Amino acid sequence: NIDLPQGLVNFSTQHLQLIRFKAGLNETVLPGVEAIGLGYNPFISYASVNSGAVQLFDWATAKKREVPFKAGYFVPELVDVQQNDSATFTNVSGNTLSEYQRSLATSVAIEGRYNFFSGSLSTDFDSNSLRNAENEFTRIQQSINLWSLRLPSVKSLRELMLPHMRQQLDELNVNDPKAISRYFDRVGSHFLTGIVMGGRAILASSTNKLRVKRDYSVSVVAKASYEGLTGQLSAEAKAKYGESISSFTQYSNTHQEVRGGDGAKAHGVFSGKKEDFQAWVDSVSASPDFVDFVPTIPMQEIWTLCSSEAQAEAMRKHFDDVWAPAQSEKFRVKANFIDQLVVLTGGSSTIEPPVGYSKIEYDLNAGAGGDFIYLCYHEQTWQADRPKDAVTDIRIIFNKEPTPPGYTKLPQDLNKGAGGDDVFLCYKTEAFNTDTAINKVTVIGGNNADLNAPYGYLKVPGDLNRGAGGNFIYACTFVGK
Ligand SMILES: [Mg+2]
Repeated sequence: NIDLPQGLVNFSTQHLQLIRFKAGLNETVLPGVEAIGLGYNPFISYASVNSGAVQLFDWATAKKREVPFKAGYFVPELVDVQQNDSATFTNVSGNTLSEYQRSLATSVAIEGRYNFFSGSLSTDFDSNSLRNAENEFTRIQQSINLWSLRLPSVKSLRELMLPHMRQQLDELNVNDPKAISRYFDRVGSHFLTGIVMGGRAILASSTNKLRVKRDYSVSVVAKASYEGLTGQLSAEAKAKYGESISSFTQYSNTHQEVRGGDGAKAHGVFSGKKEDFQAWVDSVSASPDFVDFVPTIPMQEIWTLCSSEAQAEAMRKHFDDVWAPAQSEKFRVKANFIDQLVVLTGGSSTIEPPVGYSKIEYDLNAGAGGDFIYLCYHEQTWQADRPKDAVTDIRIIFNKEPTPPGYTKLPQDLNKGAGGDDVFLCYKTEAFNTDTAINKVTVIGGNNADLNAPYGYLKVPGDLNRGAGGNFIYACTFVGK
């Protein structure tokens, strides 16, 4: 029997009817033509029209041809239309946030080493989850495809442009870096060329990779959980994946999104009785929306519509050197790290350290008598200024060994008054480095000297009950990497 993650559906509608009205498109023009040729900022969202969006092309007056599979509807002759009446998955995952960002950015064919769909991070996932180095990330999208539209990058495209949009591009003052930035901000660095109309259901999840069942990959487990929530798991998938799904829900935070179809049936797609999902699916036909990309040609660079080589190269250069790095930097998010440790001592387990500090919940005199003692950490957020120093190493010293150079030494005795050796935690900090900064510290205890380290952690040598009895006790560290 299976625990499924609970949430509220976020239903999105795009503004397509209003975009069509603005373009003056006839109702015989296939749904989706209004989105082809839209100026696009590829940083903001995954396969969403930004409310900004300006059409470059005059599809109202362009020559049309009938859609063969949909009698009575028309598409510009230049636009290829492919029927695709199917349900497919567009799944992205990463073992780390940066790996998830790469995997998102490269889920479609867009050139440049940037955080391309990372504006989605602020709604797909939550702040604390994004910055927890214990977490991996999945985005499961089931697309309810009806058709796709493709605009091939043909030499005749400038001619199809709205005259005012063509003039605006041609008169861009490309000696002025601020004008080029503004043009990218207000019309786009790209334009849409390969879009899928229909519906989508999305489950975006942050999962504790150090605690979830590892029989299967998080992508597989996340997809099985999605299928659970929508009533689409077979009896065999339930038997095989049920335990994994339960673990997933115990160790994940999930976000539910629906687009396309009837908004009144959207809440309910994740109920999951199959009939509830299916009633939403069956509504997609009557209200398609832009939901996914044609992966091979999602969009073209806007300077391909420049008349001249000189203007195109000034715009490409500005993109790579100024505008895109500025955009991509708004989504550079690194995990919280530890920058300071204190020790707390007291007469019970409910003692609390001072305000910035959280207890590792293991009495460092466990089984040995004496005070309740807790190692406590301060979590620091990463900021591209400076940032600050990360704890990179912990070293336990005993009795009268000298503080190693230059470690800080916490002067409280991790054996007080349980007897035994005098035990002292030391640590060093260095300039923040992703390869080095300790994200998490824990403490383990056991009845034998050589304990199992928590998955992903390293044990710090030095028993924190050394010379007393009780348990063997070690600090352990985790570097997300
Ligand atoms: Mg102790």
